[PDB]
Amino acid sequence: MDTYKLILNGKTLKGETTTEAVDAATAEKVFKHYANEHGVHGHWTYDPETKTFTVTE
Repeated sequence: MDTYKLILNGKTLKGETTTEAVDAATAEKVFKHYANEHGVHGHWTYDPETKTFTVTE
């Protein structure tokens, strides 16, 4: 297991959350929904060194 982080770099929301997941693609799915729930929609990147996804508006 590991901890993954999502940074939301949104037009109105700057935010973070984390999730524990078995792999990156599992965290990704969790995060894609999370971002939509929070109305942040845009460009996705993933950085394996800090196990961090960023979604940028």
